[PDB]
Amino acid sequence: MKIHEFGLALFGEHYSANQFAKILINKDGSNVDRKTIQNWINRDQDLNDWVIVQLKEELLKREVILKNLLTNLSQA
Amino acid sequence: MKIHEFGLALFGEHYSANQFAKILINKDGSNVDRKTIQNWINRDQDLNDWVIVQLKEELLKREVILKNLLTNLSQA
Repeated sequence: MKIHEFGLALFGEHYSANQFAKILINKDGSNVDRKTIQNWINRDQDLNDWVIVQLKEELLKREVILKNLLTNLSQA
Repeated sequence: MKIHEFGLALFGEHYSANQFAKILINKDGSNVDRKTIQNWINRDQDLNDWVIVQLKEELLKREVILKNLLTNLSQA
């Protein structure tokens, strides 16, 4: 898996490595570095399981928030 | 209506005005300028109807992208 499809869903077409840096956590609790994520983009790397799990939690959290908004704004 | 919930749904906790400048267009088809959106965020302005619709577009397209990626990641 690549980060690209995650970036479209969490941040849109123009997602940055910096945008992932504010939500990505290392196993020991440190922030994941913007330059590490840039390397993922630059080398089009497959992601490790820890990051996929971390990103998959964000997607399920965002789906809840997005669904509440869509409900509150239905039928303009 | 305020942009804050839209920023949460579209870009998360650390959303910026520039992320909006890249998806918002003026009626004539020109881009919306970062400093107008900075004013909306900074002073918590009420949103205009033309803006609300464009953001509603964004929410609805994202659900489709986001719900689909989740079906490709179901049951780890």
